[PDB]
Amino acid sequence: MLDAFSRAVVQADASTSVVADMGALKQFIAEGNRRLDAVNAIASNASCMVSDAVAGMICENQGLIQAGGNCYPNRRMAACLRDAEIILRYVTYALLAGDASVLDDRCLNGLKETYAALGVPTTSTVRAVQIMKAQAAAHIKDTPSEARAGGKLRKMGSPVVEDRCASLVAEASSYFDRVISALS
Amino acid sequence: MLDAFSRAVVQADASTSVVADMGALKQFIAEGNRRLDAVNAIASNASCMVSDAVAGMICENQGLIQAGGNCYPNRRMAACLRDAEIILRYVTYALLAGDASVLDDRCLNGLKETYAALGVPTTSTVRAVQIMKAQAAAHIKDTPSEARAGGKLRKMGSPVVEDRCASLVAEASSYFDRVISALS
Amino acid sequence: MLDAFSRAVVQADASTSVVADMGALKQFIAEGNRRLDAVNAIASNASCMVSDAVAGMICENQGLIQAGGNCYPNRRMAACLRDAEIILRYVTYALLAGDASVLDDRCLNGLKETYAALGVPTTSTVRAVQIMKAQAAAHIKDTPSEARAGGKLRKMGSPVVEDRCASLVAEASSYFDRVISALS
Amino acid sequence: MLDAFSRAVVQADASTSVVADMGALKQFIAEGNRRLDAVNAIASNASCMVSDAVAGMICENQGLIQAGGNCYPNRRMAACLRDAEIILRYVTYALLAGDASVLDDRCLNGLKETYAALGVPTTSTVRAVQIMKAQAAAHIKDTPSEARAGGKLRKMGSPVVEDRCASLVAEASSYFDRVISALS
Amino acid sequence: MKSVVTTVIAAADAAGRFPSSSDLESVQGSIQRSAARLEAAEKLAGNIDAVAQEAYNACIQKYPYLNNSGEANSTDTFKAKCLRDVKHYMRLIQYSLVVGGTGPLDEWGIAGQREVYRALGLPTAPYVEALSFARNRGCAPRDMSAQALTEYNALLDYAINSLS
Amino acid sequence: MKSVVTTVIAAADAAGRFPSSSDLESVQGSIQRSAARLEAAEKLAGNIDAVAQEAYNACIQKYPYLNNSGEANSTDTFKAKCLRDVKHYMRLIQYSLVVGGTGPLDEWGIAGQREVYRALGLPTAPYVEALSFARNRGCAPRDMSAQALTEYNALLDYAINSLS
Amino acid sequence: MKSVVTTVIAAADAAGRFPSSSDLESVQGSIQRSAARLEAAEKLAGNIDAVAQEAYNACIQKYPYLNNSGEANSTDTFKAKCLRDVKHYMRLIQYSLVVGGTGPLDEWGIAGQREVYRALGLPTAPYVEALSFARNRGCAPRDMSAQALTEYNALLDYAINSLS
Amino acid sequence: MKSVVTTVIAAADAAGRFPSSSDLESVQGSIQRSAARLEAAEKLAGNIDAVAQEAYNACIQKYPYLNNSGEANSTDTFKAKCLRDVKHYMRLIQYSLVVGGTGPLDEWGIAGQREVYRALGLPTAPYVEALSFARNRGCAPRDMSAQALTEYNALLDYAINSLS
Ligand SMILES: *C(=C)C1=C(C)[C@@H](Cc2[nH]c(/C=C3N=C(/C=C4\NC(=O)[C@H](C)[C@H]4[C@@H](*)C)C(C)=C\3CCC(=O)O)c(CCC(=O)O)c2C)NC1=O
Ligand SMILES: *C(=C)C1=C(C)[C@@H](Cc2[nH]c(/C=C3N=C(/C=C4\NC(=O)[C@H](C)[C@H]4[C@@H](*)C)C(C)=C\3CCC(=O)O)c(CCC(=O)O)c2C)NC1=O
Ligand SMILES: *C(=C)C1=C(C)[C@@H](Cc2[nH]c(/C=C3N=C(/C=C4\NC(=O)[C@H](C)[C@H]4[C@@H](*)C)C(C)=C\3CCC(=O)O)c(CCC(=O)O)c2C)NC1=O
Ligand SMILES: *C(=C)C1=C(C)[C@@H](Cc2[nH]c(/C=C3N=C(/C=C4\NC(=O)[C@H](C)[C@H]4[C@@H](*)C)C(C)=C\3CCC(=O)O)c(CCC(=O)O)c2C)NC1=O
Ligand SMILES: *[C@@H](C)[C@H]1/C(=C/C2=NC(=C\c3[nH]c(C[C@H]4NC(=O)C(C=C)=C4C)c(C)c3CCC(=O)O)/C(CCC(=O)O)=C2C)NC(=O)[C@@H]1C
Ligand SMILES: *[C@@H](C)[C@H]1/C(=C/C2=NC(=C\c3[nH]c(C[C@H]4NC(=O)C(C=C)=C4C)c(C)c3CCC(=O)O)/C(CCC(=O)O)=C2C)NC(=O)[C@@H]1C
Ligand SMILES: *[C@@H](C)[C@H]1/C(=C/C2=NC(=C\c3[nH]c(C[C@H]4NC(=O)C(C=C)=C4C)c(C)c3CCC(=O)O)/C(CCC(=O)O)=C2C)NC(=O)[C@@H]1C
Ligand SMILES: *[C@H](C)[C@H]1/C(=C/C2=NC(=C\c3[nH]c(C[C@H]4NC(=O)C(C=C)=C4C)c(C)c3CCC(=O)O)/C(CCC(=O)O)=C2C)NC(=O)[C@@H]1C
Ligand SMILES: *[C@H](C)[C@H]1/C(=C/C2=NC(=C\c3[nH]c(C[C@H]4NC(=O)C(C=C)=C4C)c(C)c3CCC(=O)O)/C(CCC(=O)O)=C2C)NC(=O)[C@@H]1C
Ligand SMILES: *[C@H](C)[C@H]1/C(=C/C2=NC(=C\c3[nH]c(C[C@H]4NC(=O)C(C=C)=C4C)c(C)c3CCC(=O)O)/C(CCC(=O)O)=C2C)NC(=O)[C@@H]1C
Ligand SMILES: *[C@H](C)[C@H]1/C(=C/C2=NC(=C\c3[nH]c(C[C@H]4NC(=O)C(C=C)=C4C)c(C)c3CCC(=O)O)/C(CCC(=O)O)=C2C)NC(=O)[C@@H]1C
Ligand SMILES: *[C@H](C)[C@H]1/C(=C/C2=NC(=C\c3[nH]c(C[C@H]4NC(=O)C(C=C)=C4C)c(C)c3CCC(=O)O)/C(CCC(=O)O)=C2C)NC(=O)[C@@H]1C
Ligand SMILES: *[C@H](C)[C@H]1/C(=C/C2=NC(=C\c3[nH]c(C[C@H]4NC(=O)C(C=C)=C4C)c(C)c3CCC(=O)O)/C(CCC(=O)O)=C2C)NC(=O)[C@@H]1C
Ligand SMILES: *[C@H](C)[C@H]1/C(=C/C2=NC(=C\c3[nH]c(C[C@H]4NC(=O)C(C=C)=C4C)c(C)c3CCC(=O)O)/C(CCC(=O)O)=C2C)NC(=O)[C@@H]1C
Repeated sequence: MLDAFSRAVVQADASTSVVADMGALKQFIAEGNRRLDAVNAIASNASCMVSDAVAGMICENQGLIQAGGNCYPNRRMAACLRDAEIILRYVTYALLAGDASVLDDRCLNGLKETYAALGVPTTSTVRAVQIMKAQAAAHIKDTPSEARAGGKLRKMGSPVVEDRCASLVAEASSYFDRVISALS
Repeated sequence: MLDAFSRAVVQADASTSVVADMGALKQFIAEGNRRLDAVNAIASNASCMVSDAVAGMICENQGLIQAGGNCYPNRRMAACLRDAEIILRYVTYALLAGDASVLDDRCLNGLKETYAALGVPTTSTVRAVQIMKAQAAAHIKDTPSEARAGGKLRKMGSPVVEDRCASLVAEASSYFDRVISALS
Repeated sequence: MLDAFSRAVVQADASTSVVADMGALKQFIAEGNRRLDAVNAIASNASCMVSDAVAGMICENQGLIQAGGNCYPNRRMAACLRDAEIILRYVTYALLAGDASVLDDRCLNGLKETYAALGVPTTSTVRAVQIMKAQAAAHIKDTPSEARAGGKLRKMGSPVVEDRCASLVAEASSYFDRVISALS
Repeated sequence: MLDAFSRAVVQADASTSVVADMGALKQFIAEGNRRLDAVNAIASNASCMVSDAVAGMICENQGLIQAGGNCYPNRRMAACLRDAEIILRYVTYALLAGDASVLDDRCLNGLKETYAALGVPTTSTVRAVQIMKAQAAAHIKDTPSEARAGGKLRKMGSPVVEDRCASLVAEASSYFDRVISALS
Repeated sequence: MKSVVTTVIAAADAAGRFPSSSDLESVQGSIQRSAARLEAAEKLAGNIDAVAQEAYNACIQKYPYLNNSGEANSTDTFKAKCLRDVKHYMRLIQYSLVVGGTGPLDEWGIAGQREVYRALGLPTAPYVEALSFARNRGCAPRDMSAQALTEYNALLDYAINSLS
Repeated sequence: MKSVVTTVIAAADAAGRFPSSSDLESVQGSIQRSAARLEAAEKLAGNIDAVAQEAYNACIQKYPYLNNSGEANSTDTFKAKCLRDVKHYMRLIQYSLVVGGTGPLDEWGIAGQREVYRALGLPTAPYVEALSFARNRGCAPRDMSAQALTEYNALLDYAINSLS
Repeated sequence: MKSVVTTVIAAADAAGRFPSSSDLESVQGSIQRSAARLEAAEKLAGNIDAVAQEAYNACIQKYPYLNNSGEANSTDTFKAKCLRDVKHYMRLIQYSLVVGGTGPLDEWGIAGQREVYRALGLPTAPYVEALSFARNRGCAPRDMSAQALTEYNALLDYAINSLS
Repeated sequence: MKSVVTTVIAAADAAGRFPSSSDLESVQGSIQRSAARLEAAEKLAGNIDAVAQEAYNACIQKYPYLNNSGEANSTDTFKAKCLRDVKHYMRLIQYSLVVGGTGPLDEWGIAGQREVYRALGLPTAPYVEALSFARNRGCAPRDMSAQALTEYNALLDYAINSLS
């Protein structure tokens, strides 16, 4: 896999040149602590996220839990909860590395085809991914609602800035989007 | 794999319904001893069946045992003998189960492709399976001819009824037909 | 592995002679339904037996859940529960078969030395097995006390005879005693 | 494996107590940067050390490179150089972790046996290890002599203190001593 | 799916064997025992709603805290799904009675069940209590024959044990 | 040693399972069927010498060439071991009736038989002929009940197939 | 046991590598971060009984049914043990702060826990509740520094997720 | 490609873990240490031709025989390729400083090098001398901070050792 830095290294090597543009990387560094918070925010809330999202996917489409539904019977429900967790896990890897390659390589590569063979519904998988995308954004900004969380609400307590890390939220979202783009 | 009963269960679960009609199931039970005799009849004469069926495939097509023929030389003849037996074995499993799934999943799945890559002549294969089918039927009815058997004739000594297990003869034959069907 | 019948055959084959006494094998068959009830009695109550036996082993020896104790920390407690269940399971195999060999070959052989290498305490292991021996006897006789079971009481509903399957109880106990002999 | 800190936790767990004295641990942190230089000093000069140590073993015992000698022929010599580097590599792991367990568990365990079986001489190995012990100390203190290094002299250029990391020198030397001990 | 015949066929297949003595014998067992389990199977098929309703009722009566705010039997939806779940287990038992093996229960009920209930925060005690109720409820010859009840009960204990 | 019960036990153990519904049903199969096969085993135990003798006789009368110098029935020792061999198979068949599985015949007779007979230059047709005679010889109810004879014949045909 | 340094050493060993750049850098992280987690660890060590007491108190308050006869907080022995369990988790957390990796919590707390609670019929929700209370409880700078609290809360969330 | 973060990520994936405490700590080390090795990276980028030139000069000065008929520095092509080679290693070291792990140098410099130089009769000593000269050459604070020089030098020794 690559990280944000070895990515720049690969791009430079393509013309056998030294790395001279050391501004984006310096920037990456200066927001290093925020990145760590962003990752910590998702990982710490990963179980609540996964179950909320798959449950959210189901509550919007009861088809999934009826006869012939792809979350019926128990083992399929378990399998789906498992997959949701796997995708979230790789996305968080991508965010920690600040590069999508680990996600493309070890998770998304051949995923659509696998789901096609199994008859795992594309629409529904994408939805679950969309719900986690919205979850991750909220936790990174540290603005989750009590409305969506209830008694399981969690506050990260990171040093607040005005844009509440808008850049990292965009990055994280762009990884979930790679998932969605892959599954469709 | 499935059996006659879990096949019914699979069909009920498709509408998440309890299994209500046990009519075919009750009949399967009542003819249980018959089924055991019919499986005994085939298993007990398997070797004579396999050899007679492969030899008859051959005597009706001498090309198989000339240069370029798929039962030449010795190791190809051996391989064919083995295939005929493997096939018969999975047919007996199906007959004992009262369902073709084990035959389907473990023997017929991809058999066609396997034969096409090796150059195994479908036409001849079909003939060997046809002969086994005729043999099986006669042994289930316990009416093999001395004509086809000579000094190797066997009688099972099962309790005779009018139709001589007509329903089980048709079922057994349907598994042989599926073999032939799987080839295209 | 052997069963009660193949046990007779092995003994006969040691002098290359036919199995001549069957009356004792006839009696085995005579109590065949009984044996199936005895096994159902242990299998159907296995979880309650293991947790209760391991709990009793502990409540009689608190050292096991204190610092340095062999049921501390969690993974050690989990291992022990696992071992009690594994031992109980091979014991029911032996009772189903009417022969100790499966217990001897797959479970007890090497076990004493396995425990010595781990420092799994003999005295506590024996006691756990002792309790499961007492449980098993009561469930086979279908006379477990409310005192030991509380709200978890289970009654099997099998046809009662005067001796309440005394020879199967004695036989079951003999397998538990084999375990205790092997390990101490 | 364990490190300095999880070793402290293992000791606290023996009495199921919290870790209260962090004085030894705070110190380990306080000398953190030293530890890294010490490791850097060994790893950076590893190749010079290994060849110099094996060569030293041999120049002091010519029998190793004569007929029937354990550094004869080329593949024995190669094997020896390999073993010297393996040993150093695990010592460097232990110095990095502040704990000998990685060394004991992955390197030294069964080493005496292996050598005994192969006829690798204990005495010569010890002396090779003794030389590596001498080298690492000098490199940790950053006082290698031009007398022993010639053109290959390396200076690490770390901040100098009066004792030149004497406690790290002692610790590294204790790791080398463990090696020798396992062979004795 | 595990039954008498698929077990012996799988064993035979693994050793490359035709069905033989012990396989026909095993199947003879299915034949003999079918009357009892099919009896229980039919009784259950005709009355599963009532059977599941009272088992469900017993687990809520046992754990009224499930009715509290935020808890697993607190809303109308939650309530329907819990009763539904109790009926799922009983229907899989019905299937297992027909098959004469734990197959249907294993694959469509037990497999993955602990992961689902852990993820959704569903407590397993109420499942155990509904099934224990059902297990303790029957008596013969009232509800079915003694041998039918033995089959019915054995599969309930099997489901209970899988959760314990 | 393959029987009804060891087959289901081995399958349960491979899956780490307690005995369950399909395992008990299988053993019920053994209860049901044992009368027939124990009847055959008892008849064989009492008459094995006479049964072996004639099967032996039949194979030699079929292939007189075996009596020629150098051939496998030409000496007293050869004659004695050929009869003994036939009795071996019949004894193993007696063991398999008792066990209710092909175990005894598989392990003690069939395993290695082709290597042995090949090595010692023993033709297999006379083995098959002795067993085929024995398989065609019985009739019910003269020798035993129809189902006892079915069990007897199935193991003879099992042996025959293993040599064919 | 998993820590910063044991993780890079294991990766190094797997590729037969001496410690190199990225390995030393990783340990520099452990150096930079130790003040935070050791502050939390020190605070936790000094007040573990009060911290676990109020977590225990909070989970019993969430589930008063635990107090009813035959439930898991119903007796003096059960009560003491439930408090003890919370304190075990808090101590493993103190360990994991000292180590700077989840090692002690993984191996001595999480490993096997679901088997144990399932086998003894111990509901997991009270565990999650005690830990959640603990997770929400701290505030900086009152209790400790903001980075120390961050370290403390991550280990609590880690343990919570293991039961969820 | 090996860095601090790809190493902890690969280990986490091998165990199916989310990033945890020790993974975040590790990356904070990369945060801490970046200033030193990026300073080195920037200095090396600005001055790579000069650095490579004088290391190249030194190695030819050590081994003038390289200039003899048919030797590896004897023609204009060969001279140009030798300098290029020295430069290659320095650029790969610039990459490794940027990455904070030996990745770039491992994969594009070291892997295959011994095969290549063996095949083409290229002596390795001049490589080692070019890199050793450059290793002994820098001093702080003239060229860069002492900690930046430490990073620079560490990667030179790593390259050296890979040839030794
Ligand atoms: C079905 C009845 C149904 C649902 C289930 C639910 C699914 C859902 N959830 C969200 C949004 C979020 N969920 C979050 C999760 C959590 N918040 C926490 O604090 C804890 C740790 C965790 C577990 C509960 C978060 C943080 C969000 C972000 C939004 C917010 O905080 O308000 C959505 C919205 C997704 C979208 O944007 O499309 C949905 C659909 N909703 C249901 O209807
Ligand atoms: C080549 C010259 C040639 C053949 C070889 C032979 C092949 C063949 N065989 C049949 C039919 C049967 N063979 C049977 C086998 C046996 N019966 C026994 O009693 C013993 C145990 C066993 C081995 C000898 C049986 C039972 C039959 C069924 C017919 C019957 O019983 O009369 C066929 C006919 C297949 C068909 O109908 O399509 C053929 C072609 N025939 C050859 O020409
Ligand atoms: C610690 C304080 C402690 C215990 C825990 C307990 C352990 C223990 N249990 C028994 C005896 C039995 N336990 C049984 C188990 C069950 N009965 C049921 O109906 C359900 C299915 C199952 C789980 C609860 C049974 C059947 C018995 C047999 C005795 C009886 O009267 O039923 C003992 C006694 C064992 C012996 O005699 O050595 C012990 C020690 N006791 C504790 O002190
Ligand atoms: C055979 C004739 C023979 C030898 C070969 C040599 C072996 C030897 N070497 C030492 C001590 C050291 N060697 C060192 C190695 C190096 N220093 C460097 O700067 C480079 C990187 C590296 C390779 C050359 C070092 C640092 C030492 C420490 C001592 C010192 O610095 O002076 C010994 C002495 C071992 C001891 O002290 O017991 C020996 C024997 N000597 C030979 O006789
Ligand atoms: C078609 C297959 C046959 C045929 C079969 C019939 N068999 C009948 C009864 C029967 N068969 C057996 C043997 C079987 N049961 C076993 O358990 C085992 C091995 C474990 C085997 C091989 C038994 C025991 C019985 C019952 C005997 C009894 O009455 O006690 C039968 C009559 C019953 C029915 O009508 O179904 C038939 C017809 N008969 C035929 O005509 C063809 C040749
Ligand atoms: C000691 C174990 C018990 C006890 C047992 C008895 N059971 C008796 C009969 C019986 N049990 C069964 C069920 C069994 N057969 C099966 O095929 C299967 C599963 C596939 C099982 C579990 C049957 C079918 C029968 C026969 C019908 C009947 O008797 O009702 C029995 C009576 C026969 C005998 O004396 O051996 C006894 C005594 N009885 C006891 O007292 C303790 C509690
Ligand atoms: C004994 C081993 C040595 C020695 C070592 C000292 N090093 C000191 C400080 C220091 N070293 C480094 C480099 C180190 N830290 C890292 O993070 C990495 C790699 C990622 C490495 C290789 C740093 C950054 C520092 C701190 C800054 C500074 O002090 O300049 C040091 C002074 C601190 C202390 O006393 O512990 C010492 C003594 N010094 C010696 O005398 C022998 C030769
Ligand atoms: C959940 C939101 C979905 C859903 C998912 C299902 N997936 C099923 C099986 C399955 N999933 C994967 C992909 C997963 N494994 C990996 O290793 C990685 C990445 C590294 C991923 C994403 C595989 C390979 C498989 C097959 C093997 C297996 O069972 O794990 C599955 C079971 C299908 C079946 O067998 O019927 C389900 C239900 N299903 C849904 O309804 C929603 C949309
Ligand atoms: C005989 C009636 C045919 C015939 C058959 C040949 N088959 C040859 C190879 C072969 N067959 C199979 C399928 C078989 N193996 C299985 O595992 C199963 C089901 C579980 C089946 C049905 C395989 C996989 C192979 C390849 C491996 C092997 O050699 O055994 C074969 C040899 C071809 C060659 O190597 O040239 C022959 C001759 N040939 C005939 O002429 C008649 C029609
Ligand atoms: C419970 C009553 C005991 C107790 C048990 C423990 N056993 C531990 C490890 C262990 N146990 C076995 C034997 C088990 N594995 C098998 O495959 C079979 C039979 C087929 C049996 C009976 C093995 C081989 C092992 C070690 C490998 C493994 O864990 O799988 C154990 C953990 C020991 C440790 O790691 O320190 C415990 C605590 N301990 C008790 O206190 C009571 C007496
Ligand atoms: C034996 C005399 C028992 C006993 C039995 C009673 N059961 C009563 C009602 C009842 N039981 C069930 C469960 C039953 N129905 C089924 O369809 C199946 C399985 C397929 C089972 C196990 C139901 C659904 C009902 C309500 C409808 C009905 O009456 O059948 C009952 C009436 C009073 C009551 O409801 O409790 C009795 C007396 N009661 C006993 O005290 C002994 C131990
Ligand atoms: C049915 C009427 C048959 C038939 C039967 C005959 N068998 C005769 C003699 C005979 N058979 C056996 C084998 C038998 N004895 C056993 O102990 C067992 C199995 C354990 C078997 C299968 C023997 C050893 C003997 C000689 C001693 C005896 O008489 O029992 C027989 C007498 C005339 C003869 O020997 O051929 C008859 C008539 N014969 C038939 O034609 C129908 C088809
Ligand atoms: C920040 C203003 C919060 C807030 C904080 C309060 N905490 C109060 C008491 C309290 N907190 C703890 C947990 C703390 N002690 C520890 O040792 C550790 C970790 C090692 C932690 C996180 C304890 C044990 C106690 C009781 C003893 C004590 O006060 O020190 C507290 C007093 C009132 C109360 O008990 O609730 C406050 C106000 N409260 C808030 O509203 C914001 C969010
Ligand atoms: C410290 C006082 C040393 C010392 C240093 C000198 N270096 C001199 C020239 C020089 N050095 C380099 C390598 C340097 N430039 C880089 O860009 C990098 C890494 C990226 C390094 C290590 C170059 C290319 C040059 C030539 C251009 C220049 O002047 O910088 C130097 C001038 C005299 C000379 O050329 O030798 C000094 C004094 N000299 C010492 O005596 C102590 C040990």
